Amino acid sequence: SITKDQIIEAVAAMSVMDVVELISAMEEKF
Amino acid sequence: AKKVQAYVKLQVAAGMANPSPPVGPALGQQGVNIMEFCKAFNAKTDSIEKGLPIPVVITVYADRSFTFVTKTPPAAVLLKKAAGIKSGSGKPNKDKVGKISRAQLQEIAQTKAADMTGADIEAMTRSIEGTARSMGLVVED
Amino acid sequence: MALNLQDKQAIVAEVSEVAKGALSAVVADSRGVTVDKMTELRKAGREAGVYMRVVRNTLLRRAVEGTPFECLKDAFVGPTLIAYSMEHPGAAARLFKEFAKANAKFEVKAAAFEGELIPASQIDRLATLPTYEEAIARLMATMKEASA
Repeated sequence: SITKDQIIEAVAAMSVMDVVELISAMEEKF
Repeated sequence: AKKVQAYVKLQVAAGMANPSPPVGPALGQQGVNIMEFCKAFNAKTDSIEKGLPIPVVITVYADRSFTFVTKTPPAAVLLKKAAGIKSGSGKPNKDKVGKISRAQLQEIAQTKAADMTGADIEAMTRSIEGTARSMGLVVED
Repeated sequence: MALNLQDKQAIVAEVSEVAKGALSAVVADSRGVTVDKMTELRKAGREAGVYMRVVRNTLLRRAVEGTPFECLKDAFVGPTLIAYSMEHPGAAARLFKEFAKANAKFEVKAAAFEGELIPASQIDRLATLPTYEEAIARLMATMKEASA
């Protein structure tokens, strides 16, 4: 996909957003 | 330190580590070296301050030499040069004689942050209450 | 000791930690010194302060009286001497880690760490933990994926 369109948001975001999110990025791939 | 072995604390002095009538010999004579507390102590003395009360522990087995540790000052004593009167009564404590500084007791206690159990630094204060109601000297809170 | 009016508080308090908690560990303190507690309270200290406990209670009759609530995986821990540890905030964290590292400094047994509850199961030291915030291990997974 568009890499810059996924860096501008992928350096600036919230907290508990991530806390219920990256216990699972590990799942689709790895 | 996960194993104690030998410790005697008899509050020394900074400006010159070389006593004789108070401590002197009796601070080092059972595998301890009188020559090295003026080579080593004063190496940890001048970074801070000099003259006033210093309890202390050393690392002497029967291994000739050693390495010196530091400590902390007495807490009811920070109510002498850190309060007012230097005794504690005068009228035996059948009379409630002393007198306090409420402002102090926290930051003057806080100076002893490295040797107390209270998580809450406010708790570390509540200890100093009794430590400073040691006579029945009321604090003008 | 105290009557019931007090055996009830040690419950209603201790079980609302389970009902409102995070992780659970294990440990048997046969020889539990006090330099022991001193330390682990600074650890609770780092691990907030007083967010943590360990209230020795392994009277099945107590910290199981908090189990047929949640964590009925502990009808089996509660026998013999035990030192129950609950987490409120914090990652499902490091709590785990130093208990093994502590007791592996002699610091008495660890019940072989009979283990506990996050899942609903048993033993095995994991640092699958406080990497937590190692979402950076998914930040480096960005540029390195984009480049390489």
